[PDB]
Amino acid sequence: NVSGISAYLLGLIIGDGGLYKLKYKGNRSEYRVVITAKSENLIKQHIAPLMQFLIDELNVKSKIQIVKGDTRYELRVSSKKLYYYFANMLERIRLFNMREQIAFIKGLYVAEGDMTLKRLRIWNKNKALLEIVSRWLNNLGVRNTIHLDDHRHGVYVLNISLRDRIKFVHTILSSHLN
DNA sequence: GCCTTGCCGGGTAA
DNA sequence: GTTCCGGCGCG
DNA sequence: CGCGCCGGAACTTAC
DNA sequence: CCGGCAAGGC
Ligand SMILES: [Mn+2]
Ligand SMILES: [Mn+2]
Repeated sequence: NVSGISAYLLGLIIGDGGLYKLKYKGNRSEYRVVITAKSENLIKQHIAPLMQFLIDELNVKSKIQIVKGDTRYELRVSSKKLYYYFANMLERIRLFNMREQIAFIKGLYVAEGDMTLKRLRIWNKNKALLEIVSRWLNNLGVRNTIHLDDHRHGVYVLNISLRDRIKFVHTILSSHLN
Protein backbone atom coordinates (compact mmCIF):
# COMPACT_ATOMS: atom_id res chain seq x y z
CA ASN A 1 0.00 0.00 0.00
CA VAL A 2 3.06 2.21 0.32
CA SER A 3 4.60 0.17 -2.48
CA GLY A 4 1.64 1.00 -4.76
CA ILE A 5 1.74 4.75 -4.24
CA SER A 6 5.50 4.56 -4.80
CA ALA A 7 4.91 2.71 -8.07
CA TYR A 8 2.52 5.42 -9.19
CA LEU A 9 4.89 8.32 -8.27
CA LEU A 10 7.77 6.54 -9.96
CA GLY A 11 5.74 6.60 -13.20
CA LEU A 12 5.20 10.32 -12.88
CA ILE A 13 8.87 10.79 -11.99
CA ILE A 14 10.14 8.84 -15.00
CA GLY A 15 7.44 10.36 -17.24
CA ASP A 16 7.53 14.08 -16.39
CA GLY A 17 10.41 14.39 -13.92
CA GLY A 18 13.84 13.14 -13.00
CA LEU A 19 16.22 11.64 -10.48
CA TYR A 20 19.21 13.96 -10.12
CA LYS A 21 22.49 13.40 -8.31
CA LEU A 22 24.19 16.81 -8.46
CA LYS A 23 27.78 17.61 -7.47
CA TYR A 24 28.67 21.20 -6.54
CA LYS A 25 31.87 23.05 -5.65
CA GLY A 26 32.67 21.63 -3.29
CA ASN A 27 32.53 19.01 -2.17
CA ARG A 28 28.89 20.02 -1.89
CA SER A 29 26.17 17.85 -3.36
CA GLU A 30 22.39 17.43 -3.72
CA TYR A 31 19.96 14.61 -4.55
CA ARG A 32 16.60 15.42 -6.12
CA VAL A 33 13.39 13.49 -6.68
CA VAL A 34 11.50 15.66 -9.21
CA ILE A 35 8.05 15.64 -10.82
CA THR A 36 7.28 18.66 -13.04
CA ALA A 37 3.72 19.46 -14.21
CA LYS A 38 1.70 22.27 -15.82
CA SER A 39 -1.28 22.43 -13.44
CA GLU A 40 -0.05 24.14 -10.25
CA ASN A 41 -3.33 22.80 -8.96
CA LEU A 42 -2.75 19.13 -9.72
CA ILE A 43 0.68 19.25 -8.08
CA LYS A 44 -0.48 20.99 -4.94
CA GLN A 45 -3.68 19.01 -4.64
CA HIS A 46 -3.10 15.46 -5.87
CA ILE A 47 0.58 14.68 -6.47
CA ALA A 48 2.09 16.44 -3.46
CA PRO A 49 -0.07 14.79 -0.75
CA LEU A 50 0.79 11.39 -2.22
CA MET A 51 4.50 12.21 -2.09
CA GLN A 52 4.09 13.83 1.33
CA PHE A 53 2.56 10.65 2.71
CA LEU A 54 5.49 8.67 1.35
CA ILE A 55 7.94 11.15 2.88
CA ASP A 56 6.29 10.73 6.29
CA GLU A 57 6.22 6.96 5.99
CA LEU A 58 9.88 6.69 4.95
CA ASN A 59 10.59 9.12 7.79
CA VAL A 60 12.28 11.43 5.34
CA LYS A 61 12.95 14.90 6.72
CA SER A 62 13.27 16.98 3.56
CA LYS A 63 10.37 19.24 2.67
CA ILE A 64 8.43 19.29 -0.58
CA GLN A 65 9.63 22.23 -2.65
CA ILE A 66 7.31 23.63 -5.29
CA VAL A 67 9.11 25.98 -7.65
CA LYS A 68 7.32 28.07 -10.28
CA GLY A 69 8.86 28.01 -13.73
CA ASP A 70 8.06 29.83 -16.95
CA THR A 71 6.35 26.84 -18.53
CA ARG A 72 5.61 24.43 -15.70
CA TYR A 73 5.55 23.92 -11.96
CA GLU A 74 8.11 21.63 -10.28
CA LEU A 75 7.60 19.44 -7.26
CA ARG A 76 11.03 18.75 -5.81
CA VAL A 77 12.16 16.79 -2.79
CA SER A 78 15.85 17.29 -2.02
CA SER A 79 16.80 14.10 -0.16
CA LYS A 80 19.59 11.56 -0.52
CA LYS A 81 17.40 8.94 1.14
CA LEU A 82 14.49 9.45 -1.25
CA TYR A 83 16.64 9.70 -4.36
CA TYR A 84 18.12 6.25 -3.70
CA TYR A 85 14.68 4.90 -2.70
CA PHE A 86 13.44 5.65 -6.23
CA ALA A 87 16.62 5.01 -8.18
CA ASN A 88 16.84 1.61 -6.49
CA MET A 89 13.20 0.84 -7.14
CA LEU A 90 13.82 1.62 -10.79
CA GLU A 91 16.51 -1.04 -11.17
CA ARG A 92 14.19 -3.58 -9.62
CA ILE A 93 11.23 -2.66 -11.83
CA ARG A 94 11.05 -5.99 -13.67
CA LEU A 95 10.04 -7.64 -10.41
CA PHE A 96 7.06 -5.39 -9.69
CA ASN A 97 4.08 -7.30 -8.38
CA MET A 98 0.73 -6.78 -10.09
CA ARG A 99 -0.40 -3.92 -7.84
CA GLU A 100 2.79 -2.05 -8.68
CA GLN A 101 2.60 -2.85 -12.40
CA ILE A 102 -0.82 -1.24 -12.55
CA ALA A 103 0.23 1.77 -10.45
CA PHE A 104 3.39 2.39 -12.41
CA ILE A 105 1.58 2.23 -15.73
CA LYS A 106 -1.15 4.59 -14.51
CA GLY A 107 1.46 7.09 -13.42
CA LEU A 108 3.34 6.78 -16.67
CA TYR A 109 0.08 7.27 -18.65
CA VAL A 110 -0.92 10.31 -16.61
CA ALA A 111 2.51 11.81 -17.26
CA GLU A 112 2.80 11.12 -20.96
CA GLY A 113 0.03 9.01 -22.51
CA ASP A 114 -2.68 10.13 -24.93
CA MET A 115 -4.92 11.92 -22.46
CA THR A 116 -7.66 12.67 -25.02
CA LEU A 117 -8.42 8.94 -24.94
CA LYS A 118 -9.49 9.00 -28.58
CA ARG A 119 -6.45 6.78 -28.82
CA LEU A 120 -4.44 4.89 -26.21
CA ARG A 121 -0.73 5.65 -26.52
CA ILE A 122 2.36 6.00 -24.34
CA TRP A 123 5.42 7.86 -25.63
CA ASN A 124 9.05 7.36 -24.60
CA LYS A 125 12.62 7.22 -25.97
CA ASN A 126 13.28 4.20 -23.75
CA LYS A 127 12.29 1.14 -25.84
CA ALA A 128 13.34 -1.24 -23.10
CA LEU A 129 10.98 0.32 -20.60
CA LEU A 130 8.11 0.24 -23.11
CA GLU A 131 9.00 -3.38 -23.79
CA ILE A 132 8.45 -4.10 -20.08
CA VAL A 133 5.17 -2.25 -19.93
CA SER A 134 4.18 -4.16 -23.07
CA ARG A 135 4.76 -7.54 -21.45
CA TRP A 136 2.81 -6.54 -18.33
CA LEU A 137 -0.08 -5.37 -20.49
CA ASN A 138 -0.10 -8.60 -22.50
CA ASN A 139 -0.39 -10.43 -19.19
CA LEU A 140 -3.30 -8.20 -18.14
CA GLY A 141 -5.18 -9.05 -21.35
CA VAL A 142 -4.47 -5.81 -23.21
CA ARG A 143 -2.95 -6.12 -26.65
CA ASN A 144 -0.46 -3.54 -27.88
CA THR A 145 2.41 -2.73 -30.26
CA ILE A 146 5.62 -0.76 -30.21
CA HIS A 147 7.13 1.19 -33.07
CA LEU A 148 9.27 4.25 -33.61
CA ASP A 149 6.80 7.15 -33.75
CA ASP A 150 9.09 10.17 -33.89
CA HIS A 151 11.99 9.53 -36.24
CA ARG A 152 13.30 13.00 -35.35
CA HIS A 153 13.91 12.38 -31.63
CA GLY A 154 14.16 8.59 -31.29
CA VAL A 155 10.84 8.51 -29.47
CA TYR A 156 8.95 5.21 -29.40
CA VAL A 157 5.24 4.79 -28.90
CA LEU A 158 3.39 1.97 -27.20
CA ASN A 159 0.00 1.70 -28.86
CA ILE A 160 -2.70 -0.03 -26.84
CA SER A 161 -5.29 -1.75 -29.05
CA LEU A 162 -8.70 -0.09 -28.96
CA ARG A 163 -9.94 -3.68 -29.18
CA ASP A 164 -9.01 -3.88 -25.51
CA ARG A 165 -9.79 -0.27 -24.47
CA ILE A 166 -12.32 -1.02 -21.74
CA LYS A 167 -10.07 -3.52 -20.04
CA PHE A 168 -7.22 -1.00 -20.14
CA VAL A 169 -9.19 2.05 -18.97
CA HIS A 170 -11.34 0.23 -16.39
CA THR A 171 -8.56 -1.79 -14.77
CA ILE A 172 -5.71 0.73 -15.09
CA LEU A 173 -6.63 4.39 -15.67
CA SER A 174 -9.68 4.04 -13.43
CA SER A 175 -8.17 1.76 -10.80
CA HIS A 176 -8.68 2.54 -7.12
CA LEU A 177 -5.55 0.55 -6.21
CA ASN A 178 -3.83 2.53 -3.43
C1' DG B 1 -19.19 1.53 -43.73
C1' DC B 2 -16.81 1.69 -40.05
C1' DC B 3 -12.77 1.13 -37.16
C1' DT B 4 -8.02 0.71 -36.21
C1' DT B 5 -3.40 2.26 -36.30
C1' DG B 6 1.36 3.54 -38.70
C1' DC B 7 3.25 7.86 -40.18
C1' DC B 8 4.77 12.42 -39.63
C1' DG B 9 5.02 17.74 -38.46
C1' DG B 10 3.91 21.66 -34.65
C1' DG B 11 4.90 23.31 -30.56
C1' DT B 12 3.07 22.74 -25.41
C1' DA B 13 4.33 20.78 -21.48
C1' DA B 14 7.73 19.21 -19.74
C1' DG C 1 13.12 17.72 -18.31
C1' DT C 2 18.54 19.02 -16.76
C1' DT C 3 22.00 21.57 -14.50
C1' DC C 4 23.84 25.70 -13.44
C1' DC C 5 24.09 29.39 -8.98
C1' DG C 6 24.45 31.10 -4.21
C1' DG C 7 23.47 30.18 0.23
C1' DC C 8 22.76 27.34 4.75
C1' DG C 9 22.93 23.20 8.13
C1' DC C 10 25.43 19.77 10.30
C1' DG C 11 28.94 16.71 12.96
C1' DC D 1 36.57 20.26 6.21
C1' DG D 2 33.25 17.50 3.92
C1' DC D 3 28.90 16.55 2.41
C1' DG D 4 23.69 17.18 2.19
C1' DC D 5 19.21 20.50 2.10
C1' DC D 6 17.08 24.92 0.27
C1' DG D 7 15.40 28.35 -3.23
C1' DG D 8 15.70 29.64 -7.53
C1' DA D 9 16.48 29.92 -12.66
C1' DA D 10 18.66 29.48 -17.32
C1' DC D 11 19.02 26.39 -20.69
C1' DT D 12 17.13 22.12 -23.20
C1' DT D 13 13.84 18.82 -25.77
C1' DA D 14 10.88 14.74 -25.44
C1' DC D 15 6.72 14.01 -25.80
C1' DC E 1 1.45 14.94 -26.90
C1' DC E 2 -1.49 16.38 -30.25
C1' DG E 3 -4.17 15.41 -34.24
C1' DG E 4 -4.76 14.89 -39.43
C1' DC E 5 -3.69 11.90 -43.28
C1' DA E 6 -4.47 7.59 -45.60
C1' DA E 7 -3.61 2.39 -45.77
C1' DG E 8 -5.50 -1.73 -44.48
C1' DG E 9 -8.88 -5.29 -42.13
C1' DC E 10 -13.37 -7.20 -41.48
MN1 LIG F 1 9.53 11.30 -20.44
MN1 LIG G 1 2.38 14.96 -18.57
